Amino acid sequence: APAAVDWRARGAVTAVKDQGQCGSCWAFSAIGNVECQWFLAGHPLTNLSEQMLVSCDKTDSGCSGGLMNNAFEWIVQENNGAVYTEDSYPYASGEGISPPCTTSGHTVGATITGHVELPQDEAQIAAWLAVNGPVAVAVDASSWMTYTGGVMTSCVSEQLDHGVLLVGYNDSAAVPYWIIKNSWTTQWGEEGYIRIAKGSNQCLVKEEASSAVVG
Ligand SMILES: *CC(=O)[C@H](C)NC(=O)[C@H](CCCNC(N)N)NC(=O)OCc1ccccc1
Repeated sequence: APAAVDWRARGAVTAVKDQGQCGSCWAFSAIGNVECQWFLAGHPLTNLSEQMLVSCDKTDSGCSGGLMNNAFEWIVQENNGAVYTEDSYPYASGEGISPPCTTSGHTVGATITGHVELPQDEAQIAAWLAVNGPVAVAVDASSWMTYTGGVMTSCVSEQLDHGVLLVGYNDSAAVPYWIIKNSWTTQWGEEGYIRIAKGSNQCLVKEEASSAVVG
């Protein structure tokens, strides 16, 4: 809070998951952010369900993509603020199809009351993150299929196409960076994670930053 913050070292982040063939990155970003926010509201870290959004959120488009802000407003406005546990509504997409929504046989693992959209400014996004926790962001991920590790320092920044989770930053590094949780298993990047240079809107990281609010 300045200097460096890694929310992984504060027990606030669940393991890296796998979206597979589904275009559900939006749901991973939105849920990942909720999981962290719920913990930080003084609740035990619980794995929550992306499948609930992919199959039940009809404000977005399942395996064809969607937006984290729409998912946040669907939870509040349509699902009474409920977020089911991953355990009671396990990921069933992956082959690239979303089975139909089942409205019962699930347990509420978390509830949100709304969401805030953060300024398009990295210094301000970092200020909020430092105190309030992980933020969901949209990024141009064009370069990311060849990311093997290290802090990227140069990234194609032409079109926002992927949703991810910002879990920290370190401005004490030789090149300050952001640390991002991705959803392409642990086999990609630094054990599922990516580090990009902070301060130059790499991969357009400041353009659509938002977060769920609990309580
Ligand atoms: C990461 C993915 O899995 C896929 C296939 N794409 C999406 O989820 C993108 C991510 C966000 C990209 N661009 C932004 N400006 N945020 N979503 C997408 O393009 O969603 C579109 C959409 C819009 C309105 C209603 C339904 C769907």
